[PDB]
Amino acid sequence: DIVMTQAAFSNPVTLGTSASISCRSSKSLLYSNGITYLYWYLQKPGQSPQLLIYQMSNLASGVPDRFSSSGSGTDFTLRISRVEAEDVGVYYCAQNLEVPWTFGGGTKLEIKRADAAPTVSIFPPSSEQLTSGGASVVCFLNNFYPKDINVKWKIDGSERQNGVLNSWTDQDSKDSTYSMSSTLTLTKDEYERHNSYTCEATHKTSTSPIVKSFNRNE
Ligand SMILES: CO[C@@H]1O[C@H](CO)[C@@H](O[C@@H]2O[C@H](CO)[C@H](O)[C@H](O)[C@H]2O)[C@H](O[C@@H]2O[C@@H](C)[C@@H](O)[C@@H](O)[C@@H]2O)[C@H]1NC(C)=O
Repeated sequence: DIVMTQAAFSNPVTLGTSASISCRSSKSLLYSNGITYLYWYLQKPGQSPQLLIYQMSNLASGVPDRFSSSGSGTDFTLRISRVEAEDVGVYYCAQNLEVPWTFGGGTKLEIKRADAAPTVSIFPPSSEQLTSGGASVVCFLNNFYPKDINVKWKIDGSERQNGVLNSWTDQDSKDSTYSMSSTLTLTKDEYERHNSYTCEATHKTSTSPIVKSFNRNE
């Protein structure tokens, strides 16, 4: 079978400038009839893949001329002109010169927007979770860029790393920001043995961490 190779990540692209997604095939995709059997699909965050370009030079319905594909029989690039925030997602190349259809690994397009610092919220366990015996503490960091960010938990002044897990959203379709939750998972019993709960978010927008704290007994 034919192998389609593409890089997982792109250089972050500025709104209004040009993005390029590369793809290469293990065999030429140019058939003796003059058609190159290359396709481009876009998978947007939370959605199924959808066709952008078919057989190199055809624009799928409702796709603007901003998208264009060119290349040889083996080396291809998708060009996206005047990229908009809603262009974010994973771009897949594909071939059906031969059976079976095969797909590249996908390349994520990232929007390079101006840095933005996170808005930080801390959430003590609710009475409902406590009734269940659980005491997850959540620190939410909302609408920041770029994606890389560090959260530190302090419990009564001592750093806590065990039981802490971080998870991000995808880049937002409109404001091109990320959000992430840091969750400290504790039992009610563990939770009720300390008073002060702090999360500290370190991001490149500042040298000072943004710090949120609460006291369990308030
Ligand atoms: C080995 O030949 C290729 O086989 C693939 C998979 O069967 C064909 O793709 C399917 O074609 C049928 C129609 O024959 C339907 O369109 C399916 O949805 C396709 O998955 C290749 O056929 C080419 O590509 C299709 C999208 C059509 O445009 C078709 O006319 C083309 O020939 C077929 N490719 C070649 C080089 O023969």
